[PDB]
Amino acid sequence: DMYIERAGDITWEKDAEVTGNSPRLDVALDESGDFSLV
Amino acid sequence: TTDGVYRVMTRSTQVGVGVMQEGVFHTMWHVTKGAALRSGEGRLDPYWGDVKQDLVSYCGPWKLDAAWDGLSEVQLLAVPPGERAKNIQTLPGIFKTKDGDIGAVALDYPAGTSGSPILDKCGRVIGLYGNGVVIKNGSYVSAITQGKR
Amino acid sequence: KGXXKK
Repeated sequence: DMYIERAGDITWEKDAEVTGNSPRLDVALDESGDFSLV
Repeated sequence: TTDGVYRVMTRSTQVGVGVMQEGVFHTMWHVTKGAALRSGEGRLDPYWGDVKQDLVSYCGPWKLDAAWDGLSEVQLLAVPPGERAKNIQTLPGIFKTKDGDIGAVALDYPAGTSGSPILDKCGRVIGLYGNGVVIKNGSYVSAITQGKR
Repeated sequence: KGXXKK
């Protein structure tokens, strides 16, 4: 009932915008697949 | 059929994204819940999946095996609902867990971007975007979620 | 995010 449609090629882009920080976070993963912060 | 990145639609609305590689379609469990998918006139059936990892593969076992090297910047190939695919480069942080460190990207895209691939400099898929945490200010950080080949 | 953390 869901369907898939192509969206692009998988390639690295040389021009790409660079953003976001690089946090080091203490985390737990439960059996339901949910991450949480410790 | 062709290798590439694909939108996952419900007939219509984009609820996620996935990667076709080596004849196998890879997405996150929370996108499809393991339901069958249509590709043209064909049907894709789930082959492998794991709720705790939040991953599912169709038509074969998980094929993506590249790993973040812990040092280099990566690119999220974000495929947001209603928008063209776009590459965003970032230096991952890490989720420190009792079972090891997992690279994590501090990039915030909508729910239906779930399953978008994260790439190394060689263009290999090192994981999928969209299983993460919300920090105190509301910001999102996604694990770089990778399966076992 | 936005279905929570997903």
